[PDB]
Amino acid sequence: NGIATLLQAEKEAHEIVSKARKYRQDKLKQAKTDAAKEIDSYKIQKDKELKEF
Amino acid sequence: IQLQYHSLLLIWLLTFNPVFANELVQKYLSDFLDLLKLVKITIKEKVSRLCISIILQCCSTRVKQHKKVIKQLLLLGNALPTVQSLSERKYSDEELRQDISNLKEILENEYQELTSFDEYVAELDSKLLCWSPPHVDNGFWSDNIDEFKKDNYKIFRQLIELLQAKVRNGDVNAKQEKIIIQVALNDITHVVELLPESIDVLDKTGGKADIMELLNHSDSRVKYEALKATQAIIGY
Repeated sequence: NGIATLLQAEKEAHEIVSKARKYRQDKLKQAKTDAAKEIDSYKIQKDKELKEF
Repeated sequence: IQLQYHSLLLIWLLTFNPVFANELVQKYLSDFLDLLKLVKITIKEKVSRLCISIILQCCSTRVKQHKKVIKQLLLLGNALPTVQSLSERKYSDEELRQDISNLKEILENEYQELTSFDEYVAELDSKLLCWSPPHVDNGFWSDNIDEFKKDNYKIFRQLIELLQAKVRNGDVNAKQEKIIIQVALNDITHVVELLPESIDVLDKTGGKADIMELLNHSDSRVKYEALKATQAIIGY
């Protein structure tokens, strides 16, 4: 059926959207690591000042 | 009748030699089924005895691949139920009765080692399905779900190929073809409901497209089977 094929394409689009949504979660996880690095960098900078003192 | 009896006698004489019997076994796989049908239809004691002797010679231990030939006959031509029916029926001839009893014993021995999985495999290889009891048996499907998905879902791929062939043959829309298509659709629905990993393989192999095409079939039973398969796929 032609309509059923279009529904399968919609399911593929939903799967693509689901993959994109999963990729967004992976992208958020990648951005989460960068955010943690910035927090660690501030602590490292404070520790470096203590070492200099 | 005389010509048929002479032909049966000649066939039995040829099958007396194990090499010739083995050669003729592979010459016509449906020869045993035709002989059994003729024996059942014919009421002559001599003709029935000749047919029984010819059938036994094909499955005789002297002929090559005797066990394989007996198993193939019992799987395709339904040798075991035919022999059971013949044993139940009363035959006036003593020699014919003894031959029928020996054939029934051989068929029972062959079927003892065989299982429903072998029958399903033979039916899939022959591409003939008429709503077998294993198809409607929930326990058989539950116990054979792993077997179907085994070998990278080889059985599932074979079923998908059979469904595609039936869809290509759906233009004829024969009664036997419609029954085979319905049985294949039911098997696909069962293999999708249980162990849904085969659903992705079927979709990649065009099983969903075949089901959608069958949903527009003129036959009411085929359309209902395709609708049920679609509902089991993504429907509620």
